[PDB]
Amino acid sequence: VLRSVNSREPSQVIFCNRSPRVVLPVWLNFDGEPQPYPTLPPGTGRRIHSYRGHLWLFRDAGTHDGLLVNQTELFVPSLNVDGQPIFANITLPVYTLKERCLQVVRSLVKPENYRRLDIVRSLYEDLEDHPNVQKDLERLTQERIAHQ
Amino acid sequence: VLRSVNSREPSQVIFCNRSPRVVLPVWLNFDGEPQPYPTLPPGTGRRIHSYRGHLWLFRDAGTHDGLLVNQTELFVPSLNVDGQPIFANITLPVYTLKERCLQVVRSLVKPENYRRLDIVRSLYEDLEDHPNVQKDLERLTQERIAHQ
Amino acid sequence: PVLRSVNSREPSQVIFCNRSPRVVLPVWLNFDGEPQPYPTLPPGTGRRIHSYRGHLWLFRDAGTHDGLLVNQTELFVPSLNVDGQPIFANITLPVYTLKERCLQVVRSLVKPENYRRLDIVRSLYEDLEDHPNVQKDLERLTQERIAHQ
Amino acid sequence: VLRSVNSREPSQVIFCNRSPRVVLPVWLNFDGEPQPYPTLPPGTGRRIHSYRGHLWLFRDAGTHDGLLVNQTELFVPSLNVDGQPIFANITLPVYTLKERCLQVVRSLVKPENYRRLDIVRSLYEDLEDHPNVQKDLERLTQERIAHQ
Amino acid sequence: MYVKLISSDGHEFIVKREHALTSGTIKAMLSGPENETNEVNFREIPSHVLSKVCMYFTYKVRYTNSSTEIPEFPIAPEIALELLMAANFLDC
Amino acid sequence: MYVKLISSDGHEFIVKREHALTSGTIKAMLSFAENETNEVNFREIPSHVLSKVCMYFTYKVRYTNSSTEIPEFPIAPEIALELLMAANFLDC
Amino acid sequence: MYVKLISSDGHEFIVKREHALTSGTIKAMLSGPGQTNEVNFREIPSHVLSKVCMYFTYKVRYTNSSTEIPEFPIAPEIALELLMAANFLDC
Amino acid sequence: MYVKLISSDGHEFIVKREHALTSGTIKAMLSTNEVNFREIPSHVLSKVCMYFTYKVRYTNSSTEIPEFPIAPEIALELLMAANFLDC
Amino acid sequence: LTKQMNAIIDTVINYKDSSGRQLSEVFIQLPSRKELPEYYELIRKPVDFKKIKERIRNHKYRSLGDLEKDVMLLCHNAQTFNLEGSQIYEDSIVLQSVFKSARQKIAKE
Amino acid sequence: LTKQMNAIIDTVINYKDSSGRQLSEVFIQLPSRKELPEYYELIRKPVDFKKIKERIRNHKYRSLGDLEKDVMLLCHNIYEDSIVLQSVFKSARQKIAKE
Amino acid sequence: MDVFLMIRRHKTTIFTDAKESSTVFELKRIVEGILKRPPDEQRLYKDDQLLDDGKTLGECGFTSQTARPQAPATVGLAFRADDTFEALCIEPFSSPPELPDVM
Amino acid sequence: MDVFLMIRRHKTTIFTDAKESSTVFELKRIVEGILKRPPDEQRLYKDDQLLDDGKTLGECGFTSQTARPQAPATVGLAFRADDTFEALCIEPFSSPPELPDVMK
Ligand SMILES: Cc1ncsc1-c1ccc([C@H](C)NC(=O)[C@@H]2C[C@@H](O)CN2C(=O)[C@@H](c2cc(O[C@@H](C)CN3CC[C@@H](N4CCN5c6cc(-c7ccccc7O)nnc6NC[C@H]5C4)C3)no2)C(C)C)cc1
Ligand SMILES: Cc1ncsc1-c1ccc([C@H](C)NC(=O)[C@@H]2C[C@@H](O)CN2C(=O)[C@@H](c2cc(O[C@@H](C)CN3CC[C@@H](N4CCN5c6cc(-c7ccccc7O)nnc6NC[C@H]5C4)C3)no2)C(C)C)cc1
Ligand SMILES: Cc1ncsc1-c1ccc([C@H](C)NC(=O)[C@@H]2C[C@@H](O)CN2C(=O)[C@@H](c2cc(O[C@@H](C)CN3CC[C@@H](N4CCN5c6cc(-c7ccccc7O)nnc6NC[C@H]5C4)C3)no2)C(C)C)cc1
Repeated sequence: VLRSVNSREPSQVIFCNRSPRVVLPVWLNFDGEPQPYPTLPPGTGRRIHSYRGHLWLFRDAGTHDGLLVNQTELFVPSLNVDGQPIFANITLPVYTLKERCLQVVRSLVKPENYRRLDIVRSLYEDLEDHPNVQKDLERLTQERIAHQ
Repeated sequence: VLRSVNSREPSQVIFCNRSPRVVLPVWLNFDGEPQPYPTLPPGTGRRIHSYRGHLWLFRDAGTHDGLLVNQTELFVPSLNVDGQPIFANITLPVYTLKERCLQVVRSLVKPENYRRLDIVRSLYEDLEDHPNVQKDLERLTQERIAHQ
Repeated sequence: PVLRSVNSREPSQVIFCNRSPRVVLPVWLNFDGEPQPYPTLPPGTGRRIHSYRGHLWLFRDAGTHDGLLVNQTELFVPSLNVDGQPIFANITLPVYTLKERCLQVVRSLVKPENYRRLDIVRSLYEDLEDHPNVQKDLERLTQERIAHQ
Repeated sequence: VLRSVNSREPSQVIFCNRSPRVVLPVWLNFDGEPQPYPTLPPGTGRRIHSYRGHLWLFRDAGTHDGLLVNQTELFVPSLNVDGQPIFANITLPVYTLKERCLQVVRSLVKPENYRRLDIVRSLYEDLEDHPNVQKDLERLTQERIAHQ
Repeated sequence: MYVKLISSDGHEFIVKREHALTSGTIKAMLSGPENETNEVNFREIPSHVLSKVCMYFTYKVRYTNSSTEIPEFPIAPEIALELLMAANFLDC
Repeated sequence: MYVKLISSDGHEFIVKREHALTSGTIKAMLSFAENETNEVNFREIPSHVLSKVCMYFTYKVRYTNSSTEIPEFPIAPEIALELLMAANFLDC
Repeated sequence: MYVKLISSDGHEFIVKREHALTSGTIKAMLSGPGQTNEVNFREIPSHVLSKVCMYFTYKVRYTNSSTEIPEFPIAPEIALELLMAANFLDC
Repeated sequence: MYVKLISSDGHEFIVKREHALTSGTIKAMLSTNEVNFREIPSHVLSKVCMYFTYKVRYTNSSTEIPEFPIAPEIALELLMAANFLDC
Repeated sequence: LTKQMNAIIDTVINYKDSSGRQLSEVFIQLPSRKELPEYYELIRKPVDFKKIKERIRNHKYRSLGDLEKDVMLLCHNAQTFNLEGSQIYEDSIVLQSVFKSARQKIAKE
Repeated sequence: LTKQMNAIIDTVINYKDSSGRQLSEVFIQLPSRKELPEYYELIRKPVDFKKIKERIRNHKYRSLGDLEKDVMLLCHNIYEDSIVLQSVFKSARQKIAKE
Repeated sequence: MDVFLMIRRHKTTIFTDAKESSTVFELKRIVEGILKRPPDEQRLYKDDQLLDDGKTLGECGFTSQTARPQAPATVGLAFRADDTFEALCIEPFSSPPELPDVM
Repeated sequence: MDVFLMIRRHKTTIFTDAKESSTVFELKRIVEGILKRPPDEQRLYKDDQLLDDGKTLGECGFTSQTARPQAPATVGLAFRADDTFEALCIEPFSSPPELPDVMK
């Protein structure tokens, strides 16, 4: 599963936030429970101490919207070669127009008022289904049981 | 001492040019001879299809000025973990004010005219010492015989 | 898809021989037919390069993006190897028009922001500014293949 | 075994002589008998009309020394693709120092005087054994029966 | 080739075929049996919306498979709801 | 059969007819349509330029369709601009 | 702490000590026995020493710093005199 | 590594091992970084090395190979040396 | 003789350099001609480290000098095909030096 | 039904376009994940036609509408052929199943 | 570098890209390809200023940073009636309803 | 392209290559590797004038057209007596016999 395996071998990493959003780095612990870490402001980049085999995930600190790291969903630092730091490039994905619209509506209207918008109930349900690290982790497991 | 390693295991890489300059990626061959590759325009990124253990180096295609990849001088892709691509972040280093000035003077004055500048003799030599991949490779070897 | 490589699955050994005075940029057309830059050949060099048959290539001055020739034509497509013999791509200067050749030299001497300082016609200025380009030339080559068809 | 094949399909070819020597193109006929053709001066190239499957061979017109075409000993034009011509690049091989010396001695001393050189008897025989298309064809056959 | 999307108010939008196909609904309407005809009419989508729907096609096509940073696809509050509606109908 | 090209400063250049025809402008001027004209006069082209324009005709004629290797046609900086002008006018 | 660098024409430049120490030659002049806050450059004009400070600002800021650094610009008009000044200082 | 070939007149020639091995007779003798040739003078053994340099460099070179020059004055003695060496 | 021939060939294969990496890993199995057609156009007599274990069981090598003649042939075949200074070139230089010390320990001690 | 199912699947495979080239080899055998990890990360239910000939012998497809459901699945999983094949399967089933 | 454009005449709007280095004429040819009217029957405007066929989009003022895919720059189009050209007329897109109370 | 060189101190002659681009110092290091004497104990001469450790072989004069594998360019070497770095000594090669009348 999404194990984040104990290594004891340090892996220097550079978290580079090239999204327009505030980024929440999320480290999966050894039990595989998401752990929130300090947020990266848009257009910032810092050297962070992680360990080899440790599994990370990144998200919009506010909306919990899904981001990408090196054009994929999970980042696992390789063992450093000759001390060279690994690079985690965090970016927006190309959201579907729908999901993107939901994002904007959700950002403008209080959740208790979703009910007041003159839209179809199905859209209201889609608004109510806020993005979520755990839901997405469950999906990523079934995508690994499907590669089996 | 300083060469690619024949591996036969593919490693997808992302060359990201975050310098203001046109970047010349330079692949060290197995014999360890620098090999010029297609240039990256400033602010561009490409997926590259390299191999495990292959050693790369980046430079200003024009001036042959030294650049950095992941805040170091050499890039060697790790084997991909879960199909996730490695990222090579290419940037300007913080050049010394002197070296930076040399760069600008060298870019404005034809090399045969360095002689016409009303400057100190030492500077004439410094302007003449154009940056060079091979000189830098020789230096990097002695820096690797000094760390063993 | 008109000018594109073909997924042959059959490897072809090729020898890129640069007999031009220029640094040569080999350009492989992919299956979609999008130009893919490959490592440059210094003048007077030759290399054996692993390729596949039906693959379509194209060569240019790595610096100026000026047009070159391979086996006295514009495109090179490797034949299936016969008895292991490596096929040969001989890359040379074409005979440029006097105009295009002059443009090349002027372009190489004058910074693009100074093209404006030359006491020449505006049309010539536009021609200088127009820099040769793989894509423009690919578009032209297709119309030259729909004109033969 | 080593012969042209009657084909009916034309294959335009470019004979490029990048040897310092005058080159004798040698077409193997259908019965597989060497046929001398017009010589190429050093540093010249000609477009020649040949056919698919036709087998060619190149040599120093003067000495009958062995040459190479596209880094091999035989040239057989493939079917033309889109009318573009196939290219036959004719070059010196890397002769053994011995064979190369023989070449020079043979070129300076009349064959009747090989006997006057203060050399080993074996060398006299080697000097007298002038290179020859037919001897080389016999060798090339045994090298193709050894690959089967 | 290009394709013509026509808004309720009757604006015509000429966009590349491939750009339009980003929409499953449009893909269906065009690929459904001249055949694959140029025009498609949206009686319930106004121009200020269908204009922006195209702008998304432009965006999606361009920035999908872009290796470094992608920029935010902006949506003004005033248009957000109607776009969400249009977006869902289109499947884009 | 040869042709006479005359520069502004009044130098005469005798070059083969076929060599000259490499210039569309010259071809036009040569080709009263009962018989051929030997002279053509260039009011605005000096000798040091028209001389080099001929040298190109020599080059083009010789190396067009030559198989193994062609050499780059050299142009000195001092002549480059005026030649470019002349080149464009001539269509060579 | 702020240090005072004084140009030939007599402009005063107040810059942080840490920013200034980027110049090895200034480090020497300050860490030496002397008799400090001030250092005087009789051969460096203001339009140059001004830009030398701007470099200190730049160097200090964009070092120990990771994802992207911008080009330190130098206009042709100043390039030569700056190169001189740059050499005379450690960088 | 490198290998030392010593001419009759006693000149020393230090050449890469792999360069030297181009000679079957040297290959045999090294099968030891020294070999002594009592019957080969320097002006010959010097040129024999130059051939090793040439052969090693130009073997498997696709574009073009240049003729390995031999002056008349040296031709016969080189032919002798060549045959003895098996180069 | 077969016990001695296995001790020499297994020592050369199992041999790791002073960074812990096994050198014989690339020489264990020659590639297919479809994979690499150049090796089989240049190399005259292609042989690997499993084709030597094959000929140790079939008893084709009559002495310890016939086993050596074909370990030098592949190590020299490899050296020719590869670039000088390449990873694979200098290990066939070491695999000849580790075979010449492995035969010298087993055959006379 | 098995004779009819083979006639439809073999016609789609044997089908050559108007330049003489066979379209099916790029669907006859799926690649390995080692070769192309991107298809097995992006495509949910990978199936080739050799896996369709396998399921015609094992009798997993109960009707000619169940054979079609998984030929549309791989063709939906050359741009035009993914479609030409769908268009040559929809004309091949329409000739065998009703004539 | 790429520039993203809306070429708009009346109630027609064409979405297309072009290079900074490409020319006003090349753009007229693209329009010809779609609306079947030659470059000599077209006038292309950037805002209210007429664009010469010979200038590069770059020189006209269009840049990658102001002609982004999701914020395309608008090139105005006018066709010719006989001896005279129609006025540049770009019929505006529909207005959105007043912002619903929650937002 | 590379440059092909013969370094000939006294009786000794070393056959070696280097890059057109590379440095006189890197060459001294190769000599160190073979003759076991560091770069500060050797001074290398082209003809009668010494080449500085810092120069590119190109700037010294060595190119493809003068330093070919079959016509290596000859670089002079001087070794150090503790008191003085010894003056450049090169030992001439054996002469070839007068051209036999048979080859005229
Ligand atoms: C500024 C900023 N901005 C944006 S984000 C950010 C930022 C990012 C990071 C940090 C901080 C500083 N960094 C982190 O949070 C990093 C990152 C991510 O990687 C988790 N992590 C951590 O630090 C965890 C962590 C640390 C650790 O270190 C062990 C490998 C090394 N330890 C010694 C010993 C070993 N193990 C040895 C056997 N041992 C056991 C042995 C046995 C046993 C053995 C034999 C026989 C019988 C036995 O029972 N049994 N049990 C054992 N259990 C323990 C185990 C320990 C561990 N690894 O992970 C921390 C948070 C948990 C700050 C800002
Ligand atoms: C657009 C753009 N913009 C900015 S950059 C860029 C760009 C990016 C990429 C490219 C192009 C497409 N890509 C590249 O240029 C990449 C990048 C960089 O990494 C070099 N490279 C290359 O392609 C080299 C290359 C290719 C290769 O492929 C082998 C791994 C696959 N080979 C099968 C066989 C196996 N080896 C197996 C043992 N084998 C030998 C075996 C033996 C032997 C064994 C047993 C017993 C006895 C024996 O002797 N001996 N010798 C052997 N040697 C061969 C070896 C083969 C590996 N690896 O590297 C090319 C250039 C060389 C373009 C632009
Ligand atoms: C030093 C130097 N200096 C100057 S130049 C140079 C130099 C030059 C070259 C190189 C290197 C060594 N050489 C190259 O770069 C060469 C050159 C030129 O020839 C292209 N090329 C390449 O490497 C490309 C390349 C590789 C490839 O191999 C295919 C046959 C096979 N692969 C790809 C296409 C996949 N297909 C796999 C099924 N796949 C699908 C299957 C299915 C499917 C569905 C249902 C059922 C069954 C099925 O199979 N469905 N969809 C599929 N999608 C498409 C298809 C793709 C496998 N051909 O070209 C590389 C770069 C692309 C080094 C230095």
